Amino acid sequence: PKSMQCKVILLDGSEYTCDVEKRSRGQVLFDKVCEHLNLLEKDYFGLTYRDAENQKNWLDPAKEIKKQVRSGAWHFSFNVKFYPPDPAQLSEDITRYYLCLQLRDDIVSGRLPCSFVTLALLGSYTVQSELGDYDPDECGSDYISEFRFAPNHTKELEDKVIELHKSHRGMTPAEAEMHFLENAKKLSMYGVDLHHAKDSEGVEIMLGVCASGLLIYRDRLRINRFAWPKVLKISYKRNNFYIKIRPGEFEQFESTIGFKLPNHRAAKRLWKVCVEHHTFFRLL
Ligand SMILES: CC(=O)Nc1ccccc1O
Repeated sequence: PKSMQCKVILLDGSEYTCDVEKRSRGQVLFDKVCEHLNLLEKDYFGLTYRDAENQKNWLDPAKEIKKQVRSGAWHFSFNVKFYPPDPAQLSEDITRYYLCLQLRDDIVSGRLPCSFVTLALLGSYTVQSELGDYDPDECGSDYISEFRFAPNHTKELEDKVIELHKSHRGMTPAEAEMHFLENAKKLSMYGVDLHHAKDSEGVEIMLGVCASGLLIYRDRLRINRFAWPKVLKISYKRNNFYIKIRPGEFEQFESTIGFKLPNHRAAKRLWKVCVEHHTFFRLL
């Protein structure tokens, strides 16, 4: 029974290596990673791989790994797939811990924009969780943390993390992680998966996929939001992605909004992430 080596980048940046039979479905590898992580609330998470075009794809747990990675290396990342709108309702602290690690990467990467004060507050909770109570011994007037807090670090930000860290004395790691999440969950791009697209007129837009629904980021002055309930049907054809928006009370017919994606694979990927979010956040 021939087995393939799998390498998984974990949310703390470490590498997990295991073997699965070469015809294994994605669920097999995911179960091994989740067991390694002592993770029970697995429904929020998944594995990503980089395709032949170098795009992030979700590993479908129901299909063969080899029919997804195809010509590519069996190299994966462990990631949050469905960001819970209310992390306080997760049953386990260890779930909230992995969600914090993902969000720290979302922030450092610039995928999750954040004001100066929120960067410092989030950073202060991470430090409290990771190091415990503020200690002046490790912190002189010139201190710079090993922790990555932001896409661009400044001495002012490092100072503000320390000032807020001082206020968290006696906070336990679970407590600091919960505070981190109560702040992060409110950010306007929390849990938003962004896709480049063009509207029916050829104007460059971004489509965002999240728990609440679909966002079309057009102008800055113009952001259209379609709650999942308002979305009747999702479809793709060639390079195009279509949503069917319900009739408002007393209107005879649904409206169709069409988008042009860069290529057919980008359209299918957007379609699948929308279907999965629609299903997940219809049940939650
Ligand atoms: C942006 C926001 O706060 N909520 C939201 C997002 C997408 C669709 C409908 C919505 O209500």
